Amino acid sequence: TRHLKVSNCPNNSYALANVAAVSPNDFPNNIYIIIDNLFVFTTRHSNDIPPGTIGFNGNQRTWGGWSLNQDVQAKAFDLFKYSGKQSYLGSIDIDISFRAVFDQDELAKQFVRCYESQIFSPTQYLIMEFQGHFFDLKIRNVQAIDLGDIEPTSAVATGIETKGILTKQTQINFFKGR
Ligand SMILES: *[C@H]1CC(=O)N(CC)C1=O
Ligand SMILES: *[C@H]1CC(=O)N(CC)C1=O
Repeated sequence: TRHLKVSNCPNNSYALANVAAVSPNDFPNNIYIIIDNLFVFTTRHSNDIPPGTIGFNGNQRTWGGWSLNQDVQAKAFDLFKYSGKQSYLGSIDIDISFRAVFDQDELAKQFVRCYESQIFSPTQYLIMEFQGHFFDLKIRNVQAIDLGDIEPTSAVATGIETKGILTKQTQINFFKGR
């Protein structure tokens, strides 16, 4: 369990990849970590981030309710341990809007391309680039499933407690924001 200070990470290599920028000596690269017992992100090493700090873009900070320099608690995250079999995303509904032509199929491809294997949960706020434009994505709801079942046993979830891994078979539903 690490204690890290939140810093802004606007560089597009990170800001568009929806990752938690960490120092190589705080966490290994590309693993799941959970912040403040609620927010799960995939890690990404950065040599330009002070050991003891963790970088997030504006949307991720808004989601966690973290202000700059705010101390935060981070721990390696084990999805199985957390939710057992109901660990994969069967579907995910996203509220999408232009950052401060609507193609559902293309937006979905880009989403899987950029975030496959990442964990998502309702309420999660992230930034995604699509054909030269930046968009704010808010995960509205999720449908967690056990890949072993021919159909979901659980209902569509709206709470941040339900977390699931994005796969190439996850149905992605976008909603032209407001
Ligand atoms: C966050 C992580 C990183 O290395 N950068 C570039 C300076 C960020 O924006
Ligand atoms: C966002 C979109 C994408 O494909 N990447 C890298 C694989 C991003 O960072």
